[PDB]
Amino acid sequence: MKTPITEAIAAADTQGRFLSNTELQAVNGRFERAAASMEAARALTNNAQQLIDGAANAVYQKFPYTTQMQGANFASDSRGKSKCARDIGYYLRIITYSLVAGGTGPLDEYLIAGLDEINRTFDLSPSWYVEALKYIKANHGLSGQAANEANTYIDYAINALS
Amino acid sequence: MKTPITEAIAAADTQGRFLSNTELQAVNGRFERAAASMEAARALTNNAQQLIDGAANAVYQKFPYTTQMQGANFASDSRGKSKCARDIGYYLRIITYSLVAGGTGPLDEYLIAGLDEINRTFDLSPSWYVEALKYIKANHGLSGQAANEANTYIDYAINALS
Amino acid sequence: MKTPITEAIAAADTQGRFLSNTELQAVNGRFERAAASMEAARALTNNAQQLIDGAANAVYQKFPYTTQMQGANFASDSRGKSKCARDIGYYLRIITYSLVAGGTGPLDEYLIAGLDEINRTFDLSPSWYVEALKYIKANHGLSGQAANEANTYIDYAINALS
Amino acid sequence: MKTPITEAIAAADTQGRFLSNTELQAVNGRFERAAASMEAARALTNNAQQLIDGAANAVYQKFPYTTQMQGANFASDSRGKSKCARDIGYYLRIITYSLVAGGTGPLDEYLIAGLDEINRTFDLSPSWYVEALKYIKANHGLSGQAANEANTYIDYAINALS
Amino acid sequence: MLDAFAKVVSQADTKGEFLSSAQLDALSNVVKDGSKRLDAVNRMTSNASTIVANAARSLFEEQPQLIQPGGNAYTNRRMAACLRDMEIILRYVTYATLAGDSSVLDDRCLNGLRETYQALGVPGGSVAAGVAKMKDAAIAIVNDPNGITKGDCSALVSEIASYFDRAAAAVA
Amino acid sequence: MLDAFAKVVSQADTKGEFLSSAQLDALSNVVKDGSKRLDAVNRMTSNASTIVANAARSLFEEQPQLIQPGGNAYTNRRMAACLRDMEIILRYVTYATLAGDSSVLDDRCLNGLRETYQALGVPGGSVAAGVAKMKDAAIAIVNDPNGITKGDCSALVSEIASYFDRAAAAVA
Amino acid sequence: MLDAFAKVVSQADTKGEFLSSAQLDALSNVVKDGSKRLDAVNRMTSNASTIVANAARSLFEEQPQLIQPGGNAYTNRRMAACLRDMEIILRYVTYATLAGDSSVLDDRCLNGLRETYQALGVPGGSVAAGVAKMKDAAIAIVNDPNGITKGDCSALVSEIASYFDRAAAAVA
Amino acid sequence: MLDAFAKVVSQADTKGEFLSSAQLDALSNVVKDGSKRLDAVNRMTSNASTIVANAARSLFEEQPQLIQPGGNAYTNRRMAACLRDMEIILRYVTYATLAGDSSVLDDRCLNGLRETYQALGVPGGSVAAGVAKMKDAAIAIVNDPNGITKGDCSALVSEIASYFDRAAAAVA
Ligand SMILES: *[C@@H](C)[C@H]1/C(=C/c2[nH]c(/C=C3N=C(/C=C4\NC(=O)C(CC)=C4C)C(C)=C\3CCC(=O)O)c(CCC(=O)O)c2C)NC(=O)[C@@H]1C
Ligand SMILES: *[C@@H](C)[C@H]1/C(=C/c2[nH]c(/C=C3N=C(/C=C4\NC(=O)C(CC)=C4C)C(C)=C\3CCC(=O)O)c(CCC(=O)O)c2C)NC(=O)[C@@H]1C
Ligand SMILES: *[C@H](C)[C@H]1/C(=C/c2[nH]c(/C=C3N=C(/C=C4\NC(=O)C(CC)=C4C)C(C)=C\3CCC(=O)O)c(CCC(=O)O)c2C)NC(=O)[C@@H]1C
Ligand SMILES: *[C@H](C)[C@H]1/C(=C/c2[nH]c(/C=C3N=C(/C=C4\NC(=O)C(CC)=C4C)C(C)=C\3CCC(=O)O)c(CCC(=O)O)c2C)NC(=O)[C@@H]1C
Ligand SMILES: *[C@H](C)[C@H]1/C(=C/c2[nH]c(/C=C3N=C(/C=C4\NC(=O)C(CC)=C4C)C(C)=C\3CCC(=O)O)c(CCC(=O)O)c2C)NC(=O)[C@@H]1C
Ligand SMILES: *[C@H](C)[C@H]1/C(=C/c2[nH]c(/C=C3N=C(/C=C4\NC(=O)C(CC)=C4C)C(C)=C\3CCC(=O)O)c(CCC(=O)O)c2C)NC(=O)[C@@H]1C
Ligand SMILES: *[C@H](C)[C@H]1/C(=C/c2[nH]c(/C=C3N=C(/C=C4\NC(=O)C(CC)=C4C)C(C)=C\3CCC(=O)O)c(CCC(=O)O)c2C)NC(=O)[C@@H]1C
Ligand SMILES: *[C@H](C)[C@H]1/C(=C/c2[nH]c(/C=C3N=C(/C=C4\NC(=O)C(CC)=C4C)C(C)=C\3CCC(=O)O)c(CCC(=O)O)c2C)NC(=O)[C@@H]1C
Ligand SMILES: *[C@H](C)[C@H]1/C(=C/c2[nH]c(/C=C3N=C(/C=C4\NC(=O)C(CC)=C4C)C(C)=C\3CCC(=O)O)c(CCC(=O)O)c2C)NC(=O)[C@@H]1C
Ligand SMILES: *[C@H](C)[C@H]1/C(=C/c2[nH]c(/C=C3N=C(/C=C4\NC(=O)C(CC)=C4C)C(C)=C\3CCC(=O)O)c(CCC(=O)O)c2C)NC(=O)[C@@H]1C
Ligand SMILES: *[C@H](C)[C@H]1/C(=C/c2[nH]c(/C=C3N=C(/C=C4\NC(=O)C(CC)=C4C)C(C)=C\3CCC(=O)O)c(CCC(=O)O)c2C)NC(=O)[C@@H]1C
Ligand SMILES: *[C@H](C)[C@H]1/C(=C/c2[nH]c(/C=C3N=C(/C=C4\NC(=O)C(CC)=C4C)C(C)=C\3CCC(=O)O)c(CCC(=O)O)c2C)NC(=O)[C@@H]1C
Repeated sequence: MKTPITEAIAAADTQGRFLSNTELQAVNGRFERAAASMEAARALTNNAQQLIDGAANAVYQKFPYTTQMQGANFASDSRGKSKCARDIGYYLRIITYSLVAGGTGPLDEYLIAGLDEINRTFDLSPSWYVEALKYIKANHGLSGQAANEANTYIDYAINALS
Repeated sequence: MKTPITEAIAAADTQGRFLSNTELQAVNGRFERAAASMEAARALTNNAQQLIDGAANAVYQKFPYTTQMQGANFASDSRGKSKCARDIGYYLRIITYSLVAGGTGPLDEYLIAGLDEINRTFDLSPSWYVEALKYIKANHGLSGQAANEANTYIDYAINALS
Repeated sequence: MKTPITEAIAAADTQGRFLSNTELQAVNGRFERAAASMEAARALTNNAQQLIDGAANAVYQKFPYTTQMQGANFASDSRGKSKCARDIGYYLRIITYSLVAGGTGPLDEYLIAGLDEINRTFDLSPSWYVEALKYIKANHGLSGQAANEANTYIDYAINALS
Repeated sequence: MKTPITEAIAAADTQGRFLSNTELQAVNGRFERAAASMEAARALTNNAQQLIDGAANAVYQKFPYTTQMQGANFASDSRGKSKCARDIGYYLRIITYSLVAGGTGPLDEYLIAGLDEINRTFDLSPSWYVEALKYIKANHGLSGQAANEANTYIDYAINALS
Repeated sequence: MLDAFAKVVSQADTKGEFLSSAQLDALSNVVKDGSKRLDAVNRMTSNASTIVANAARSLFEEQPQLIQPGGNAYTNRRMAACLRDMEIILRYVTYATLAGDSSVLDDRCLNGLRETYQALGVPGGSVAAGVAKMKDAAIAIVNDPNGITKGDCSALVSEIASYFDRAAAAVA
Repeated sequence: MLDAFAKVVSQADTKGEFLSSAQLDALSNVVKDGSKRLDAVNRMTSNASTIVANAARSLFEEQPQLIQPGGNAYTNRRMAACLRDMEIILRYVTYATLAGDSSVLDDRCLNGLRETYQALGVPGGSVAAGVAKMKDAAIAIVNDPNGITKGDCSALVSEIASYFDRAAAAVA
Repeated sequence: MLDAFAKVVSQADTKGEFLSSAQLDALSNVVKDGSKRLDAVNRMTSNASTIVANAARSLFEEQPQLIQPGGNAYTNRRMAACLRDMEIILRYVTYATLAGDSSVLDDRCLNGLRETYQALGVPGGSVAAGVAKMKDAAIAIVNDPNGITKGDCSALVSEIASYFDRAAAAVA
Repeated sequence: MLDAFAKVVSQADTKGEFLSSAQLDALSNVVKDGSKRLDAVNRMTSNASTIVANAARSLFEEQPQLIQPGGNAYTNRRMAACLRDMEIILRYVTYATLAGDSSVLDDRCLNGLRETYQALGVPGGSVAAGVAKMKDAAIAIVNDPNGITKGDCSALVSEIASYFDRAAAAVA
């Protein structure tokens, strides 16, 4: 899959040559960032349940009709609320995938591809998930560069919905 | 000019997009190494005269005929010795260019291109300049990553001669 | 293989015609030169051992570090000196091949092809072999056109190293 | 003009290189034969009038009707006999051109091109000129390689008529 | 294109000289501010929509005829084109910011842009005003002290403002 | 191809679960050995000629008929191709060393190499011998404590040795 | 293709040795017969029509049904193709005579000639007959002592005869 | 292109005349000096690097600004280009020397070269000086009495010098 390391190796192999100092400079930039990336991925994975439930509740408070109107696509009953939390879990899960991989690869392949027609078919508003990702971004309890790494990929998923 | 920064910007521009997270990761890898690269460039520029004169004398001791035999391609007189020190100054100067830029660009453009034609025409043995570079590499006085940076670009100029 | 005679025959056959007076003029030029070429090839083959050993010794005297420094690529010990003489023998052997063939064919096919990466991989300086060929050229004991034929192909190998 | 020398120079120029050893071998083959070629050209030019008049008379004896029958394409009067001697002079002149140049170039350009159209239009039997050339070949008085050179270019003009 | 290092090296190669201690100090300053440079570029990028929006809003309040019938920014086609141009100029500004040299912005964006606007009927002065409001919005986003290690970014900020002013002058 | 992180991510996506603490720990360990991984790749790359030369030398000392008339490595044409093969295998081992995963080495170099080698009549056992000689020469260069910060690289060296053993076993 | 010298050089390169005195002597002998070799080629070339005519004449005297209605050489189309075949074989024999080696004759003319001749239904035995007639006519022309320096050409003539026998045996 | 023989033959064909005894004598002189001509061409060729080097050195001592910063021969790119031009002119001089006629040098090298230099900013006078120093170096190498049968080459040497002077005048 497309990661900064496999990208550098692919460029070197295409020209049938060893990795250059510039490619080794780029891989070092990834290995430096990877510490913050791993801390963010560890935090989001550990606090998955609290972040998921808080994100769903933030969407319900923001768009109250999602818990009031009937219809299978809404979250008025227990089945809908559980589907919502499952969805938000899917988003956060693939976000940690990307934090581990050091690139958007997993988000592009596992989440964004076909996401627009899934949401369109089942009448799921993208602004719901944008709000859930906004909550996770403001409640992951990270600081410094680990917060910046998390925010980079959370914003990447937000922009894919907009 | 080709530098790691201009390469990343050119990649983003050809796709008409802002710089991605992976491109910024690569630029960070260059900025991280740039402190050690700038250290090497400063040490080589301050000790330029001492390193140049030492490299020339290293060549004269390794290839004794270059100070003995008559001939315009040899350093058996004052004129030849000035030309030899000048050439070594050219090599080291362009090596500091590459350390400053963060890539082999200046070495490729300002030194290596046409170098084999110059050496062949004027009967300058490339082994002479390999030996001068080997002395500068063994006696620049640097340590740690500043030495590693200086070594990679001196080794690059050595390989261009082989 | 590419010899002046097979070159003339190939040009005639490509146009499906007998050899012209001009092609027969060129082949005569080869047959005239072939007497000096054969004398040179006979001399270098007979005095192979003395020429090889003298060439190796001329390289050792010219570049004294080749017999002083340790390292498998140098000739400090008996194994290195024997490898050096074997190499110089390879050069002279293929040079006599070219003198017999009346063209650079054997030198291009048996020696120069891949020579640059062989020397680069095993850290063998081309200027060593240039000096050995310079000795053989100055000590083959030929005169007139046989000396010129020998010098033509010795200089051809020298230029392939430069 | 196409000569062995201009052919070799054109070959070197199209590859943007100096002349090779094989090209110089070919040019030597032309210079070696040029002494005999120049001998033939001198003998044919000095004995031009005697060879021309003898060749014409050889044709009149071999094809007796050419001096008997009326007709403008025949040599039964003074005008026709002058035209016939002139034509044979043309053939021999251009043959000396080719001997001087060292190749069939002048014969190809100055004589053979259009020759069949000229002979057909004016009803000049090519067998007449084959016979005149056969006389000049049998009676030029040359020996050795000068005769061989003259013969090859006279035979070339004969073959162009057949 | 040139960055700050390649520009200095190209001037030194023409003079045939080693880098002076002045040039070595200047580039060491650029290298020590490299992390701030990344923060600046990443903040302008992550907030490109906000920077364009704040700029367009202030431009349309100042020149309301742009968004009224017959305005050069009226209709969906001209509005989308206008926003695309603002994002384009910002994109090239972030190039020059990461590079430390305006060469990429001058060559691949500003060169001949004035003539392009005068041919299309686009108000160059209005574009220059919009670019200036992009500058103020981008600087405010870059200089936001929240969620970032405190420090002086004033030299960088002056550099970024110079790239914006360069962009504005090429169309005014 | 996959690096160390993409392999774990791809297996967790197949299972549809978050990554466990054991997987996070293993990948965090790879990250903490990042500078050591770069040193190994940089040392194996800049000494690639020395590595191939040392392995070729020892192979030709043990099987001297390879550089004797009739040998599969005799003549300029076959010796240069032998050295080219050595460089290629070492190049792909450095790819795997950087990636932390042998996927690139197996897919693009080792797959079908024995079948081709058998077709060209190249002694696959001698190639596997020279590959094992590269391992010794490459690991000695990697493990050189000169001019480098002292530390334990045994896990990295064992990983690199496994890549060389994979290449050797693919042609043996 | 190979000439006399390339064949010896290629075999010595396979053995990896210098050329012996016996090989140097044999190739020096070829060089001393160089002017004689050129005479043979020049005489076989400039008399190529006479050679083909003499061989064809004697072949059609011995096998008169070839130029009789129904014959494989009757009609203008087949007679011209027969003469063209004669010229081609003689042309390649002169190639071999100049090269001092039959490699060009075997590779580019004789290889697969019997199979084609059998396909087109051309009597291969009659072709081999005419080829042997060319040999007699060509050798008589080569051996003509008129207008040439007297000397022994028996080795050269025997070599040329061997080339004609190779062609004859390739279709017989 | 024309050589000495083709030039004489082309003039005679236009006049429609046999060659005079003057022209036949002149060409017999060229043929008798053919071996010296080959020696001259082969000596200039084998020593092309030395001839260029000696010429460039003397030119750069005479005009030191060429190899100083801002000089037209400074930097690796302009130096390699300058040396390439010197070798080019020498190459075409050796063509005219073997041919005995300057037609190839005039047509395929000198024609329009002046205009090419004035467009590229190359000092035509400096090139003409360099070509003159090539002449002196080549003549010295051609007239070297060591390792060659003694004899008078003065006519040839005058011819070669005329080709060099021709080359110099086309750019001065
Ligand atoms: C000026 C814009 C503001 C400012 C910047 C600032 N940051 C630091 C600290 C850091 N900034 C980074 C940025 C990155 N490294 C990367 O690889 C990437 C892209 C993937 C980015 C965006 C980093 C790594 C650091 C160090 C860790 C930390 O958080 O401290 C400083 C002080 C340290 C320094 O100068 O290097 C400053 C000044 N601070 C302000 O107050 C300005 C508004
Ligand atoms: C003028 C440049 C110098 C000079 C020349 C010179 N040489 C001879 C002798 C010979 N030169 C050759 C040259 C060649 N024949 C070839 O086929 C080739 C290329 C493959 C070359 C280069 C030959 C064959 C000879 C004859 C053998 C011999 O060595 O004598 C002479 C005198 C004989 C003659 O003119 O033909 C001269 C004058 N000598 C000088 O002193 C000038 C400096
Ligand atoms: C939560 C923010 C809001 C919400 C959620 C909701 N979702 C459904 C059903 C589905 N959600 C998905 C999404 C995905 N499936 C995948 O494989 C991936 C890739 C990781 C994604 C993003 C899909 C496909 C469905 C339909 C099929 C299924 O049930 O799995 C419902 C029920 C809708 C229905 O018609 O069944 C709900 C309620 N709705 C709200 O009101 C919340 C605010
Ligand atoms: C010193 C190691 C040995 C040595 C040096 C030497 N050089 C010359 C002349 C030249 N050196 C160059 C090299 C360059 N010029 C460039 O622009 C560049 C790229 C930056 C390079 C690498 C060139 C072009 C020349 C010739 C032109 C000139 O003078 O500048 C000499 C004199 C040679 C002569 O024939 O004039 C010498 C002696 N020789 C030794 O023996 C030293 C060991
Ligand atoms: C002698 C001038 C210097 C010298 C010689 C030396 N060579 C080696 C090893 C090798 N030489 C070759 C060259 C060839 N092999 C071929 O098939 C051909 C084509 C004809 C050539 C030109 C090669 C391939 C090797 C390495 C493999 C082998 O041993 O056969 C050594 C030992 C180096 C080593 O690492 O084993 C030496 C010492 N070194 C000097 O110092 C002399 C001045
Ligand atoms: C002499 C062997 C027999 C002969 C000759 C004859 N020729 C003519 C007229 C012409 N001859 C030519 C030939 C050439 N003109 C060229 O430029 C060239 C190339 C160098 C050649 C070969 C031409 C063109 C003519 C016609 C134009 C002219 O007069 O020049 C005649 C008179 C024919 C007429 O109709 O006027 C004759 C008699 N005829 C014999 O019987 C001789 C045996
Ligand atoms: C917005 C603040 C102002 C404005 C802009 C506007 N532009 C167009 C059309 C074009 N804009 C460009 C600019 C670029 N394209 C590039 O590729 C680059 C460099 C990377 C630049 C700088 C171009 C080329 C055009 C041509 C047509 C197009 O749409 O691409 C319009 C529409 C014009 C029309 O009549 O349709 C507008 C409105 N208009 C305003 O009022 C603002 C002041
Ligand atoms: C040297 C260690 C041994 C040896 C090697 C040898 N190989 C050939 C020919 C080939 N080797 C390859 C291998 C690759 N090409 C690639 O692109 C890749 C990576 C995807 C690999 C692994 C191939 C394809 C060939 C055939 C095509 C070619 O030659 O380039 C030779 C020459 C064989 C010959 O000339 O007939 C040799 C000598 N032989 C030994 O004896 C050493 C043990
Ligand atoms: C194991 C192979 C040997 C070893 C390695 C080692 N290195 C460190 C520290 C560092 N290694 C590097 C190397 C690079 N960074 C890059 O960006 C690049 C390519 C452009 C390279 C080649 C760096 C920068 C460091 C940090 C600074 C330093 O010099 O220490 C350690 C210490 C622990 C750590 O991981 O940092 C070790 C162990 N040392 C040995 O003894 C092993 C033989
Ligand atoms: C004449 C001695 C005998 C004879 C010959 C004959 N051949 C054909 C047809 C062909 N001959 C060839 C031979 C070659 N073509 C080449 O290029 C080469 C060298 C590489 C050779 C040796 C070929 C290819 C053909 C078929 C294609 C063609 O005709 O060009 C014929 C005509 C057969 C027909 O018309 O059906 C004849 C007569 N036949 C005899 O009887 C003589 C004994
Ligand atoms: C054997 C076929 C007959 C024979 C040949 C013979 N020739 C010589 C001498 C020479 N032959 C040539 C021929 C050429 N040189 C060329 O460049 C060309 C093509 C352009 C040809 C055709 C030459 C120049 C000579 C030297 C001068 C001379 O005429 O003698 C000999 C004598 C020994 C020798 O090899 O020189 C012989 C024997 N003579 C016979 O009787 C055989 C029938
Ligand atoms: C060297 C003594 C002087 C000098 C030369 C110089 N030339 C260039 C560029 C060019 N030279 C040529 C000449 C030819 N190319 C051909 O193919 C032929 C005929 C076969 C000729 C005569 C050409 C076409 C060029 C154009 C560009 C190129 O490099 O090919 C330069 C570089 C110019 C630049 O600005 O890069 C130089 C330096 N300069 C001196 O100072 C010497 C006096």
